[PDB]
Amino acid sequence: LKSIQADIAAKERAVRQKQQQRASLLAQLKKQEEAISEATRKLRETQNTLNQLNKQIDEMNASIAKLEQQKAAQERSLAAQLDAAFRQGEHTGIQLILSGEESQRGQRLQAYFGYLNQARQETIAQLKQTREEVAMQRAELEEKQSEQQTLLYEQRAQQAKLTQALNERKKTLAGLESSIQQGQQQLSELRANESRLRNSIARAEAAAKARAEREAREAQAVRDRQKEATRKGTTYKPTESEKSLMSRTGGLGAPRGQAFWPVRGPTLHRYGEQLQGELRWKGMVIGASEGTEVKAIADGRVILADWLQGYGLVVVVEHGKGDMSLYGYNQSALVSVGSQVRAGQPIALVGSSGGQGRPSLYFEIRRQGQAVNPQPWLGR
Amino acid sequence: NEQVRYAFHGALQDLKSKPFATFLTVMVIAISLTLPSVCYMVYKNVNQAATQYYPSPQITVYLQKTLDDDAAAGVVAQLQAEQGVEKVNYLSREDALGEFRNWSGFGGALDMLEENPLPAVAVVIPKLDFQGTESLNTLRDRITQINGIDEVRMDDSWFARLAALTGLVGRVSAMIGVLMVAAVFLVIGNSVRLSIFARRDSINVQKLIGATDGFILRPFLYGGALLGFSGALLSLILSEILVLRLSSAVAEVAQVFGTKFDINGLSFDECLLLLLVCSMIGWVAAWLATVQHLRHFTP
Amino acid sequence: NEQVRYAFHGALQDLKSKPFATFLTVMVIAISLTLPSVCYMVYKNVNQAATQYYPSPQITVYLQKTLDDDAAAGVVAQLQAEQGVEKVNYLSREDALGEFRNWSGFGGALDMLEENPLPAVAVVIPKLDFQGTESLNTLRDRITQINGIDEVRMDDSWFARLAALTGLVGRVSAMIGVLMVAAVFLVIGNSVRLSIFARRDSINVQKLIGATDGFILRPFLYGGALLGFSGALLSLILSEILVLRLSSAVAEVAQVFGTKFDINGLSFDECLLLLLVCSMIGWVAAWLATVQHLRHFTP
Amino acid sequence: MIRFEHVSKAYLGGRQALQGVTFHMQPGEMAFLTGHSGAGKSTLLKLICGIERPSAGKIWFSGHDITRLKNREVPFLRRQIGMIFQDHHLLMDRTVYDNVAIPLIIAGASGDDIRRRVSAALDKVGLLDKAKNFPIQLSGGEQQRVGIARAVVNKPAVLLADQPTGNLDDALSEGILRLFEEFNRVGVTVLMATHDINLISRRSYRMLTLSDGHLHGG
Amino acid sequence: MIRFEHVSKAYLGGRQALQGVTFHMQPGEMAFLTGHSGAGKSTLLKLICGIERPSAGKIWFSGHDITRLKNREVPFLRRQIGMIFQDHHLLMDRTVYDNVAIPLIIAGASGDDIRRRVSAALDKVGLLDKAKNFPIQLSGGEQQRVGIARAVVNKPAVLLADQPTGNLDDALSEGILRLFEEFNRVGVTVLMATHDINLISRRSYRMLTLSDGHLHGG
Ligand SMILES: Nc1ncnc2c1ncn2[C@@H]1O[C@H](COP(=O)(O)OP(=O)(O)OP(=O)(O)O)[C@@H](O)[C@H]1O
Ligand SMILES: Nc1ncnc2c1ncn2[C@@H]1O[C@H](COP(=O)(O)OP(=O)(O)OP(=O)(O)O)[C@@H](O)[C@H]1O
Repeated sequence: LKSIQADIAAKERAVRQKQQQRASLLAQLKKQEEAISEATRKLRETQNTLNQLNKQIDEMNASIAKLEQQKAAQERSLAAQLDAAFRQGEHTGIQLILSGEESQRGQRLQAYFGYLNQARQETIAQLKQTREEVAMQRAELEEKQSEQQTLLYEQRAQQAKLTQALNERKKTLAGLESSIQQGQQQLSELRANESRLRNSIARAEAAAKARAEREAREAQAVRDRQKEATRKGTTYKPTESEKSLMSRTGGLGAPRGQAFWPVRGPTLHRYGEQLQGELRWKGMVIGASEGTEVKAIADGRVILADWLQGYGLVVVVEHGKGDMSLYGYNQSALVSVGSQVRAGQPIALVGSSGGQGRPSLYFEIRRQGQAVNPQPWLGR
Repeated sequence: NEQVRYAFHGALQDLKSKPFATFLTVMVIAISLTLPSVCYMVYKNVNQAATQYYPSPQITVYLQKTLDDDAAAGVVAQLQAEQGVEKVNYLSREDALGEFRNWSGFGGALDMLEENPLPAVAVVIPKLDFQGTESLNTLRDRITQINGIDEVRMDDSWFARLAALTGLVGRVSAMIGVLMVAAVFLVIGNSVRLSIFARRDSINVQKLIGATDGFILRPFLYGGALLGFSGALLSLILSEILVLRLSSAVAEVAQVFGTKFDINGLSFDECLLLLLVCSMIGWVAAWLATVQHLRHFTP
Repeated sequence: NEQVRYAFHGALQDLKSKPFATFLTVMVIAISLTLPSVCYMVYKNVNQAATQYYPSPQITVYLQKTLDDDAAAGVVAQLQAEQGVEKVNYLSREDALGEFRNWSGFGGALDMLEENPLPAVAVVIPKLDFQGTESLNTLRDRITQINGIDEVRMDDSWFARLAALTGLVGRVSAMIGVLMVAAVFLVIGNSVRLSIFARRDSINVQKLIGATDGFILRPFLYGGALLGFSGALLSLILSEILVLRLSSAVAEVAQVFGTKFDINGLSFDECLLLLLVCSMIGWVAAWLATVQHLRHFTP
Repeated sequence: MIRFEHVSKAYLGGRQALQGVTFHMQPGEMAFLTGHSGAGKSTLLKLICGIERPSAGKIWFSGHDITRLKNREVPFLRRQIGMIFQDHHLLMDRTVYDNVAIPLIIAGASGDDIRRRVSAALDKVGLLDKAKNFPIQLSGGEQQRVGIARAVVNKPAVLLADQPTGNLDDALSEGILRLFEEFNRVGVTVLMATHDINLISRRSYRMLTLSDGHLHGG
Repeated sequence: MIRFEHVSKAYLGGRQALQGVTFHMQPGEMAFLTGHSGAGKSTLLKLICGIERPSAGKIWFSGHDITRLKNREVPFLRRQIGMIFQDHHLLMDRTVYDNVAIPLIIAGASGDDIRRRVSAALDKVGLLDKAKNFPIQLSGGEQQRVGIARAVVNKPAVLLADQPTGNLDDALSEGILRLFEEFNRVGVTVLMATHDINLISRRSYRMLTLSDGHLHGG
């Protein structure tokens, strides 16, 4: 009686806990991708500071050359110009000259004595200016190096904190990777997990959605004005600001591969083929090693860059007209909820976040909310 | 005209009568007279003779960095050859580079101080055009108004150093010459006066026998001109022994100091003048003394 | 005792007998004597000025980086204090740092150009044996290229030019001076001899009774000193009046072209020497001239 | 041709040598001027000759007044007379031929004529032997005779002798007086001042005595 | 004291003034010396004085041979002698007081004695009034007597007179001879050369005659 119930409970105890831990800590892995996004922004700032420090070292070497060679050799020269009174020169020459002065008066007026002293004074003014400029350039290089070093220290502290957080989140991600799921469970719980991930994606899309429609309307208005100018016997050329506003997110257009390549790498799966069960494949998947990026198929606004189960901190950069090739398992975040990213420009550097084993750029060609074939979407 | 011959014979006999008295009088006249004729070598030779230009302001405008080989003629076409200027001393660029190195200014900084910016320029010789004081002065800045030449080190030179010779020297030597050319007159006149005073007795004797005022005079005049003439001739025999001897010393210092000053001697055009002047001095002294001692014996 | 007074009275009597002749003789002597005095004045003043200007240069061997305190001690033990050297002018390091700063060259570059590499100047005035340029010649290079200091700031032969000028203002002025003293010698001698010849008619004193040669001589010796002495007395007055005239103009020119190096006169000793020498020469000439007559008036 | 009209001569100092002398001598006339020592004889001869100037009175020589004579016309008065001085006034640096010949040279004669006339005049006194000697190499009487030869060599118009026979013995004194008389026989007026009493006692000539500057002799 | 032994003198030039003169004159012995002109009288007096040197023979003065006298001893011999020349040889630029007084100055005598003795000697010859006049302001006779006064002032031992009377009248000549006699009466040896006859005829003294340098009297 009760023995059967106890045995059934013992056999079916931990499956739900394992699945819940897997899903929740895959979301936590996507959160770790967001933390790595902060760390990577700090690392890009540190790389900019390191380039600035290298430029400051080059400027310090140029200052070495100019001012320190001035000091050593050209101040041997300067103190020799002064030695023309101090060391083997002049000694306050006031002795009367003899008949037929071969220079020796023009000398002390402006020649190897007088113009020597005149050019010495000119070069002393030049060297005082050079020393003031050396001090100014040393101050400038020190300010650049202090900006670089303060940025490096702040970024190092932030990166250490983010590294501790990412270690904790990586333990969580292993706890996620512990478990697996079943088939009808796949259908149901995968509908739920995709609902949650797309709910985050749609929060980001509602934050950053108006841009595409506004740009499409602006492009339509520009085209209408250009057409009407011909009807009025003129030509309506939009200004630079007007052209920039109109062509920001004018739409994805026909898929022909005319946009920047999101990432270079091999492709494994094909759009419309058998990906998982009888469900049609959402799009072509770039199967390769982890770290390969992904972005929009055309210029537009980023519809999503945030933690999402399965797709990681997916950079779902919408190319316009509903086409959002998400950066699956993205480990970064550049265009957050409210910002925009175009084709090639990744709102997030893809990786192995969100539970995905490696970078699989499942670029879903979403046409009217439905999957489309991406095979002819590569022309250049 | 036997009176002239008789008077000359008497004067010659009177001179020959005392060979030691005559010789010691010619000796002092010649020595007292060679000083004007040997100190005239100095002011004729050397000084005046070797007149080597003077501290003239050949100094000129200082050209800027725009000066070049072509600009040198352009400055000449404006000031260095079109305005007042005689010669060209444009030592621009490398010209006043090695010369500046070998002068009192030591080199070696040029290899260290990039390139020497020797302020360009070009010493000029203001010809008549600008030669004149005012011709320069005002138009000196007008000369500056030519091509480029950022500055204009044009100067003056000479200064007071050209006064401690036109002043101190210009009076002392003239004073010394005046002293000597008074001493020669004084010594000749004194010698002749004493010679007449020695033989005043014959003047008295032949005056109180009749005679005339002019007969008594001739043997004394001809014996006073012959004393100046013979004492000046020996000064020309001297004053060439000394000058030729001094030629050795001047020749030695020629190479040691520089330009070789050339010494020379007295010319005929001045030798004849000296002989004539001494003869006239002796003659007039004899006339004065005899006329003074001829109104004494007239009671 | 009384003979001295009688002889002096006779000398004064025959001096004042003919005022014009004695005045003319004195004027000739004074005029012939005021020339060498002026020449000696100008020579002495020029010599004093030249000595005050520059006796010797301070050009030495320029020290390399090897110079230090110990190296300066070694340079003293070698050349700067043991070889030809009068004083020590080792201005090594900071000694020639402020001095260079306050020299003609502007300072202040030390605060900017790290440290000023001032040389170790080791100036020393060589002794008289090494003072000579000919003595210096190779030894000067040898002294410079001995040890320690590397370079050598050689002299410009200004001392040699001064030496040549002094040799000229020597030889030439020496010949002028000997000529002038011979001139005054002969002037005094001839004047005394001619006066004695005029007053020779005193064979009577020698013939009359035993007026020994000593008795005859004394009126003529004392009358010869009185002639030379009065010539020297008038020269001193005449010489000093002349230089006062050529002093205000001369002194002003010196101030403009340097410092007002005026002209001085004679010390008391120089005047006494001149008077004594002139009196002595007159005495000797009177003795010679009279003894000439005392022999041809004898049997 | 000699006239003294109240002549007086006082030298500078206060010694009145001559006082109120008046007399007359005709052309061609001999006379002796006698007096004591210091009387005024050489002063009178000096006044006649032209050496001294009177303080008062008039002297007429050859009819022309000479009491005030210009310094230009004196040499033409002193040329007409032959004067024999007392110092012998010789040129001691010339020969005796030159001493005797100098009047002819002054007057401007020829050369051979000078030689002949000097030889004649030197023979007349006995000194032709000594014509090449200087006057230092002669005795006192010989120098006196050189002066006398000089005086007569030019044929004068007046002879003025001042003790011309001192330093000469009696034979020579008589010879010199005979020479003077033979010159006076031609028409030469002689005036000879003498201290000899024997010489004048043996002849009959006018005799002007002079006693302390007072003639009272003629 | 004077003595000549075969003394001869030929002047340089070829003129034998004297030949073979020999004589003796004792202390205090007056004598006259006579002859024609050019005989050789002043030459004899010059040999005695020391002015000339004999070419032969010997001369003795006071017993000392003076024929070869030195030049440092002639002064004392000439001091022992009072001589009056024919030229008077007197300084022309000193007062006659100085001329008369110079022998006393040479001798070395005091001042009061000089004034007293010069006054006495000037008065003896009659010139005391002219003690201040220069010799140019005197006549021939007055200059002669200045010479005589200078000679007789120093009280000599031999007095050598060389025609001391020419230029003096007869009364003055007698006065001068009487002065020489008053000097000789003391013991002074007088030798008087003269060729006037009225003086040496009225007095009986030894007379030495010369004729062309040969003593015809002795
Ligand atoms: N130059 C003279 N100056 C002044 N008085 C003089 C001059 N010459 C002579 N006496 C004086 O004038 C007077 C006359 O002198 P003067 O020469 O005429 O005499 P004297 O007759 O020639 O004499 P003696 O017969 O002695 O030769 C005398 O008192 C004399 O001293
Ligand atoms: N200095 C002399 N040189 C040469 N011969 C001379 C010199 N003095 C005199 N005689 C000559 O010597 C001779 C004698 O001359 P001295 O004077 O002795 O004669 P004196 O008898 O005095 O003459 P006087 O009676 O005329 O005065 C003469 O022939 C004379 O010319």
